[PDB]
Amino acid sequence: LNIAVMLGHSHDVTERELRTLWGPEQAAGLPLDVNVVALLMNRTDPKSLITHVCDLMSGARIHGLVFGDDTDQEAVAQMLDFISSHTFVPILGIHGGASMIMADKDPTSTFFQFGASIQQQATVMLKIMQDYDWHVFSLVTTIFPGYREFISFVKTTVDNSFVGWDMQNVITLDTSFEDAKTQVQLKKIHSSVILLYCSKDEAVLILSEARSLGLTGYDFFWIVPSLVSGNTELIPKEFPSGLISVSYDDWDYSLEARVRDGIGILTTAASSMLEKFSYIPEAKASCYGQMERPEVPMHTLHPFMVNVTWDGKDLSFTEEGYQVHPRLVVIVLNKDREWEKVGKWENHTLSLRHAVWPRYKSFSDCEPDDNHLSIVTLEEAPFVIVEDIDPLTETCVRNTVPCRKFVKINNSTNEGMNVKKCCKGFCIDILKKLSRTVKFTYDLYLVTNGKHGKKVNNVWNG
Amino acid sequence: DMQNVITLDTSFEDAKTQVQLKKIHSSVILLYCSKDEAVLILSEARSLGL
Amino acid sequence: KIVNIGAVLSTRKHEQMFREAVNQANKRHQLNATSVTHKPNAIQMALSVCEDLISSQVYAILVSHPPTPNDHFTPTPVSYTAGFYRIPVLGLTTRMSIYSDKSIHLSFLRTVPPYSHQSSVWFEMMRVYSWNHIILLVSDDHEGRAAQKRLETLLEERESKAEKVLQFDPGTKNVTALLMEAKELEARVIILSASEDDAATVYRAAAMLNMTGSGYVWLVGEREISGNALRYAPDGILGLQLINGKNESAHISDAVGVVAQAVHELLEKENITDPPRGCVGNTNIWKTGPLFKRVLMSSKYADGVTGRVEFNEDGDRKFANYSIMNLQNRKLVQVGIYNGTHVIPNDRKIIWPGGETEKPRGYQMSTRLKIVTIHQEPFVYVKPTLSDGTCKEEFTVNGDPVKKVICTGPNDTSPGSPRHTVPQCCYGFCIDLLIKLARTMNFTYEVHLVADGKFGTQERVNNSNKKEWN
Ligand SMILES: *[C@@H]1O[C@H](CO)[C@@H](O)[C@H](O)[C@H]1NC(C)=O
Ligand SMILES: *[C@@H]1O[C@H](CO)[C@@H](O)[C@H](O)[C@H]1NC(C)=O
Ligand SMILES: *[C@@H]1O[C@H](CO)[C@@H](O)[C@H](O)[C@H]1NC(C)=O
Ligand SMILES: *[C@@H]1O[C@H](CO)[C@@H](O)[C@H](O)[C@H]1NC(C)=O
Ligand SMILES: *[C@@H]1O[C@H](CO)[C@@H](O)[C@H](O)[C@H]1NC(C)=O
Ligand SMILES: *[C@@H]1O[C@H](CO)[C@@H](O)[C@H](O)[C@H]1NC(C)=O
Ligand SMILES: *[C@@H]1O[C@H](CO)[C@@H](O)[C@H](O)[C@H]1NC(C)=O
Ligand SMILES: *[C@@H]1O[C@H](CO)[C@@H](O)[C@H](O)[C@H]1NC(C)=O
Ligand SMILES: *[C@@H]1O[C@H](CO)[C@@H](O)[C@H](O)[C@H]1NC(C)=O
Ligand SMILES: *[C@@H]1O[C@H](CO)[C@@H](O)[C@H](O)[C@H]1NC(C)=O
Repeated sequence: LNIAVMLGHSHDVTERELRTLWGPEQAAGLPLDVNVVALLMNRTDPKSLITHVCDLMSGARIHGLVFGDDTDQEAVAQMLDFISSHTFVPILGIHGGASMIMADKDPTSTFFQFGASIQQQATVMLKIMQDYDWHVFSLVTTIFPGYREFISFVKTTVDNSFVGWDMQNVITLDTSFEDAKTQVQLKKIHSSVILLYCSKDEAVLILSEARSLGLTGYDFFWIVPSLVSGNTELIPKEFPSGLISVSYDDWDYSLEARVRDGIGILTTAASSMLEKFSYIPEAKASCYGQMERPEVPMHTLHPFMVNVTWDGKDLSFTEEGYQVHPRLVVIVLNKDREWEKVGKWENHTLSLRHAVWPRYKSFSDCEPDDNHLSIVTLEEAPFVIVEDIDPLTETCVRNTVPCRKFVKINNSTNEGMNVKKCCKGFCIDILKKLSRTVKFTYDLYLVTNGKHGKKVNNVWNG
Repeated sequence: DMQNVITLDTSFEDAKTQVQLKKIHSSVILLYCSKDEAVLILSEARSLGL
Repeated sequence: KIVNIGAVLSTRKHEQMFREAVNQANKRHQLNATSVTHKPNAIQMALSVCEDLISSQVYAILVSHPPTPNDHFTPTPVSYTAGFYRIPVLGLTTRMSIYSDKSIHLSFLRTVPPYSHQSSVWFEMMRVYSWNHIILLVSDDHEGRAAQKRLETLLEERESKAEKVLQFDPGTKNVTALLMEAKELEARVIILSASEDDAATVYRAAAMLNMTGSGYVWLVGEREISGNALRYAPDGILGLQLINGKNESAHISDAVGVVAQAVHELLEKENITDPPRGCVGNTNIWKTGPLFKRVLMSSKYADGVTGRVEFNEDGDRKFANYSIMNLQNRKLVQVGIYNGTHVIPNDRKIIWPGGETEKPRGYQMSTRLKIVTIHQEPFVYVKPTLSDGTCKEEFTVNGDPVKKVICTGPNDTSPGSPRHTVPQCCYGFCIDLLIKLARTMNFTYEVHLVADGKFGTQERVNNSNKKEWN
């Protein structure tokens, strides 16, 4: 019946009064009427945050809380988790630091976040690799909290996939900037895709050493987690161009949407609890109640949180505590050195924007591509025949080649989408053999403007 | 079968020399260098797996 | 030249002892000290910590487990508040593995090994005693998960894997359904990892199932032999204990010496920023905090009371002395001492459960060999049996009898049917070969068909990318 929404009023200038007016007055006709108490925090100091949350728990008897700050500090999530565990109030961090997800939360705690766990980042990484036929890669990690979990999850997903990846050496830099074992370990990377996993500060040194070693170029693609691109406004000079990364959606689905989704989630959970339990939950009298030991005789809100539907989208939460359907937009360091979206995580699909890799150029001193070629083809004769990707292990499996066509969207719509297909045949085998012998790389694509070719009005076609 | 001939004028600690020396997939190498440069080339190759 | 330090202790007497110890450390080689006792309310306790130590601009917080036996009572609020400013806290007598995850606790160095590190000791006990097939009972907590992960990642190096890993739920009083599964295994050595109550429950459940008899060996963690478990533990438990693990005094002295050494090393370095004077109104990471934590995690203190104090990468003490303990006549008895990468036994006798004085290998040969078999025409005929219980007795053309087996399979071959595990009679080529093998291989076969009725390929799991065998 009472929902508290707390911001840091730093990245939210207009939301000082906009949060108060934006409520579920017309969003939905929920069976329980809730009032939104909007607060702005000058600073997210630990003692100050403790006092503010305790006052909000005492005054107005809030049944929940939505927290989002502009601080990049990661301890805010921990503090929020601890407060939720002790005070017994559901707390969600919509933006900033609270966004970051802790590996393990206390079982008593009822803390939920909108971020994406490292498992989801790894799985979208592997989806990116699958959608671009990057089946050879060399995972490398530094000594950072959570590296073991990331490595184990990557190895397990490698071992339990029908795609069949050639996962090579998995290097662990025991000491950054050592330049004794790091160099000899990195020199073994003959692959074309590298899953760097390091801190923002250590990744700069790692990438600089890689450039000073020959691991940066056209044939090398670095896929990188969000924690290395946490601040998209600070791009170090050592970051190579066209470096793939996966993060949350900074651009779309902002505050005006994050806080709406959080309030809707809390209201739906409360409605589900009311449907299951006739009595409404009662907030704790005070956090400073050392003398009286409290409890939760009524069932907590995790089950309600799980099966939650709001405004069409399914904002459910996993049993562990991660969002079932995160945003997880894929970004790439553009040639102008500015992160840009090249795919937004879908329901359960990559939904990549570039059907054919852009082949982004790294630092301006790199050589031009004298081996990569673009080849045009017609899928009419039995020498070149197209075929859809196989259902199991969706890819070009045995003798086919990635082969993109330009299919017009709908029938009358002028929009055209580059779909990736697997085209094979006699000429495709000739091309494969030629590539093997002449030692070049190709980017096959079918022609759209007509047949093999005819001189029309002194302009060549096909 | 003679292939992947390599000639490096970019020294030994640079990146061009590393990327060019990585191309040697053969098991036999016909090195030709000065005595002073040979030790550096062999040290770079040892730190690379050749 | 004042360098402050903070500490949260269990009682005022320990606070006075800590003040005396820090004074002795200062006299050995300009350094202040403050203390504050624990508080019941975690939120109020953290607020007091924040407003007392942080207002005094401490450099490190010595935190120790309280007298009351409550998990995560002392460290979690102090650890969170200090890690907000990246102030490195020093745990003293908290062995929970949740603090070994630096992702949650950004700065937490402790002078005792976690409960998960006991996994390594198990490997040593498996090395000298030549045990390779083990079963592992683990609770569904972060402690049990961490212990399992450490044991698995240390056993995979030796190209060995646990026979079975059985999970728990933190509070269930009925685990016999899982001990039933534990029965039908060749491995007869159990490695427990659970709390005192869960250890008592599993002891009570295993006592009624005769898992405490001869031929069984139990390896049990430090906290699963103390308290109620010690009352219910069967004779022959190979438990572990820490040397001066509960001794708060030695840990306090060793930790204050290490912190003094680290401070002396740090102040000799380049420009160092003071810790924030006030907890309130400050939201900046102490820039020299990570550097101080790094120098703490690498400082070696070989003159400590509890031996050399070296921290590993995770930020926990390494090379700690573990004392083995065998339960004899409901009384723990010292057996051996493990220091690091080596376990040393003594002249004291080791009586395993059941009173055996040998080194019982837990690899029951069983020789049951439950056998599956698909119904194939020329190899394995399958036919319904008679009402008398056994199938009829056919004969070959040469007058020899035909060997038959009591096949246990599903009658309804139609897909999407309520399969009934009824005993048919199956016989034929493969059955004759099985009879020959059993006669020569000492087999005691229990032939039974497959519910699927298929030879089985690698089929993708429904709505997933994982391979599966049917
Ligand atoms: C709960 O889940 C069921 C199916 O699992 C679904 O039909 C129902 O709509 C869900 N309830 C809410 C409130 O979304
Ligand atoms: C969304 O995903 C769910 C679960 O994977 C699936 O059942 C549903 O059909 C999907 N819907 C669309 C439109 O893709
Ligand atoms: C040393 O710390 C104590 C707190 O126990 C404080 O009262 C005292 O002022 C400090 N010493 C100085 C001279 O700052
Ligand atoms: C629960 O315990 C009873 C007696 O202790 C036992 O008979 C029963 O089998 C147990 N439940 C299961 C699922 O094993
Ligand atoms: C356990 O052993 C006792 C005595 O040896 C016996 O009476 C009992 O039947 C046994 N139970 C099982 C399940 O083997
Ligand atoms: C163990 O504790 C006792 C009293 O608590 C103390 O006298 C003794 O010195 C401690 N052990 C060591 C090695 O310091
Ligand atoms: C462990 O104990 C042995 C003898 O009991 C001793 O020599 C060694 O120094 C001790 N090590 C530590 C770290 O306490
Ligand atoms: C201590 O560990 C060493 C190896 O580090 C080992 O050789 C020795 O047996 C151990 N000493 C004792 C008896 O604790
Ligand atoms: C198979 O046959 C037996 C006896 O002929 C019958 O009792 C049984 O129900 C049958 N199986 C099924 C699944 O009905
Ligand atoms: C194994 O077979 C031999 C036959 O040589 C027999 O003497 C022995 O009793 C058998 N053992 C078992 C356990 O069946």
